Amino acid sequence: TTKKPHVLVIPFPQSGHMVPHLDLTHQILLRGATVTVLVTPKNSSYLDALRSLHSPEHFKTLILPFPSHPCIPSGVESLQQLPLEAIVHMFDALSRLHDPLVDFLSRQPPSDLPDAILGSSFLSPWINKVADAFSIKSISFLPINAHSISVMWAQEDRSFFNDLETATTESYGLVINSFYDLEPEFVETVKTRFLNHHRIWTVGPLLPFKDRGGQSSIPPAKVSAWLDSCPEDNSVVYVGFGSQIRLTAEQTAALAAALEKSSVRFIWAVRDAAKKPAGFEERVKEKGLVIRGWAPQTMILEHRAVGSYLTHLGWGSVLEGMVGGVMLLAWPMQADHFFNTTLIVDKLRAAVRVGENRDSVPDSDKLARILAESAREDLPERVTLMKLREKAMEAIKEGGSSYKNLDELVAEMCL
Ligand SMILES: C[C@@H]1O[C@H](OP(=O)(O)OP(=O)(O)OC[C@H]2O[C@@H](n3ccc(=O)[nH]c3=O)[C@H](O)[C@@H]2O)[C@H](O)[C@H](O)[C@H]1O
Repeated sequence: TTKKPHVLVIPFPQSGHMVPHLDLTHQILLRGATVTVLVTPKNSSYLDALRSLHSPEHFKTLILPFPSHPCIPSGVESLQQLPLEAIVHMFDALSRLHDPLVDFLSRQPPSDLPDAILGSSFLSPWINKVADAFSIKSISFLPINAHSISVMWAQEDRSFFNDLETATTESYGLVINSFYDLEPEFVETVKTRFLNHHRIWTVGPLLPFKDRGGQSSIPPAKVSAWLDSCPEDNSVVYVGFGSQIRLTAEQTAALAAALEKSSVRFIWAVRDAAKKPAGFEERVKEKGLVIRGWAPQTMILEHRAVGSYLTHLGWGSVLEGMVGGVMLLAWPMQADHFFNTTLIVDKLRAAVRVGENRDSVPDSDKLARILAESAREDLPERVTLMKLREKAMEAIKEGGSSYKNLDELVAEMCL
């Protein structure tokens, strides 16, 4: 027969990581693999959708209690509810899942041991140590692209990413969610300088099965019949900074001001904070919608009359926006956002920058016009992205770099 692997998938508890890592899980599942996903109890919900699409004989779940940590609020097991800077304790806590794992693996029949660990590069320090102790390959996953990795791995003071970055190099291979064509210069730069076994797979855009992680807040059918009933096929601008960002009130008043002034129709996705409003306008400006909480981002970005997306330029959002066929309006604020701006905005001329810093407040008047003119397909920033979508969308069709790379990956997992 054509032997397929048993993969022990270990995502990182955070939307940017968890969401594509399951998309990557479903992709290797489809190549006839067998997966065991390891999550803490509050994170078992994100596997439901994935479970309804595979046999209990091909898809397995290991659940371990979240190791408690003094700096993390009780009952929180996912970083998206926390300040991105809190990630430093999330690393610490999760690293104590090392011992429960070894007991599970040691008491597992010699047969059923996984062929490979497809874990988060953020957990690679201890996942590698577990991987070595059973002679299992530790392939690393990252939601960011080869460009960001090169800038980041090469830092002198890394700082607290050091151990995970250098442990990622000591891995078997690396899987990242972009494509070769997008950044060939850097895929090679990572493959030779920063991968001691010189194996990297580009498998993106990882687009989703069947929704995504996890449940929106205004019901998506109320959303979809807001869209079908707005007039022109490319004239709604969706505003959302993903899951990790929440903006200060001064900027909200400025961002809301541009929207009132811009005369364009829009959806705005505001989020929550945890540690343990604009003023009046929700019904002053129809249309129109203000989804608080968590929103149907991909249903919105692929809807017909959504032509512009104002974002932090997170990498998942870059790929969601690109697939969606929508102009990117970039406002970097932290994390890989600037490296994304250097590549997409500066280098490839595929997004218009509309904000500068984590602290910026924009000219209410300037932002309103960039917002009005942003949806029209003429702009050389939109078409350069519509070209890239052409390259991305066919790099994931059969014979594409990413279709092949996933094949070659599932295979090499068995060796
Ligand atoms: C580069 C990565 O950026 C990250 O932040 P974030 O979660 O925004 O990542 P995205 O790439 O935007 O993707 C996150 C995913 O949340 C989705 N979403 C969000 C809000 C909502 O209301 N509805 C949704 O569907 C969105 O569609 C996306 O799936 C992290 O700093 C990470 O460390 C970094 O490497």
